[PDB]
Amino acid sequence: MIQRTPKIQVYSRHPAENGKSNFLNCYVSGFHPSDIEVDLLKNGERIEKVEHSDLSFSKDWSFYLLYYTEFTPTEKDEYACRVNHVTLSQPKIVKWDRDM
Amino acid sequence: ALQDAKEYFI
Amino acid sequence: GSHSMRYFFTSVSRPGRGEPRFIAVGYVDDTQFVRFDSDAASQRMEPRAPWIEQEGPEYWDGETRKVKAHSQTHRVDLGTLRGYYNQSEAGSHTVQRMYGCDVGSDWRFLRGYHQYAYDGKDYIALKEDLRSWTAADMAAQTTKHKWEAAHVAEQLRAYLEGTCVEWLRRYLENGKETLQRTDAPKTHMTHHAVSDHEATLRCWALSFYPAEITLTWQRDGEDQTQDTELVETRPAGDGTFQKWAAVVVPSGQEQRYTCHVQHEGLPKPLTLRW
Ligand SMILES: [Cl-]
Ligand SMILES: [Cl-]
Ligand SMILES: [Cl-]
Ligand SMILES: [Cl-]
Ligand SMILES: [Mg+2]
Ligand SMILES: [Mg+2]
Repeated sequence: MIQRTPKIQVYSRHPAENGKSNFLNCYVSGFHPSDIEVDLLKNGERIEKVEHSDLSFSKDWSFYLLYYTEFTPTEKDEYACRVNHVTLSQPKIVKWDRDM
Repeated sequence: ALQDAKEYFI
Repeated sequence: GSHSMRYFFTSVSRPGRGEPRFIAVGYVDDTQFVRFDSDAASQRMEPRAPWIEQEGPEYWDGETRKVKAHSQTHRVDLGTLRGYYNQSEAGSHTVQRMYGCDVGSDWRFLRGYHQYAYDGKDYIALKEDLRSWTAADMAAQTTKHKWEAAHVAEQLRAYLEGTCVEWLRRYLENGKETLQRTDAPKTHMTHHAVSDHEATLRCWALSFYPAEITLTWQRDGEDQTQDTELVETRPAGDGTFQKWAAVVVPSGQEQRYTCHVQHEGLPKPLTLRW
């Protein structure tokens, strides 16, 4: 009955430039068990056509998944990743920072 | 290609 | 360099209704090439790389047959393990398996693996010699003694040293334009003032393959770890990977700091300096 809480990184596929189409990634890793809920947000709202990779795992058996969607960064728009897992008391939300 | 497992069980 | 083929299987019981959720994925090195998901409508092994689509219908029928057979074996295993660990039927539990082989730079068998976890913890693993087993606890002793009696290791060894290596070699050739190509990291440094007197230097490595990389900061020719930050290597989503390392420095002293990037795609390590 190992429970491990997910690590989260939220970032873009390519260096972000305002007005230029890109892909928004939320990489969740190091978690167990595998049931997990991941949403990408735009201005606090859930994005609808989000895809994800097939469930895989690392050497220590912890799982990883990549959730991604097409997006166009702008000066004012805010993006985030929202993750819920049995290890979390409520969903964790990480805001996208283009410099990280 | 996957192994074509007789089969072995835990 | 050496290359690897690995299959990863996850089976999760569903106590409320139905069969376990089963996901299988195949990788050559850091590239996924096939997948099976029990909750998908196709009920087929499916390609996830262009070079595997070179394979004919017989391949997909064969891999679908075998992957479904693996799913049933894991379903049986979940039931057995609930028994071994004296657990109720009410909880969800997870079996994970990984197996595969490496070929060396000589194109010959280099090593093999075959191992299981239950509920996120080591259960049983084939040892490096491919002749014996490591059992993590007493439940796994039952499995170990049964598999020793049935000479399972000898059967696995035949696959790992033979069939597995033959297929890996085939995949490497058919997919050589990507699998045998290294993508050296595209590197750059950014500068982020955090005040009039300090700034963050961030050293970026982008679009690299394979995933293994080392980024290190030095100050005046010595490794510097204090006041650094390193993120875990992460997938770009297009088959490549990304990493960055950052350090905070006094403004005006940026020239003392160097970022060093080691990757097999590079003839020699890169040194970046602001
Ligand atoms: Cl993907
Ligand atoms: Cl080698
Ligand atoms: Cl060993
Ligand atoms: Cl290509
Ligand atoms: Mg989800
Ligand atoms: Mg075989």
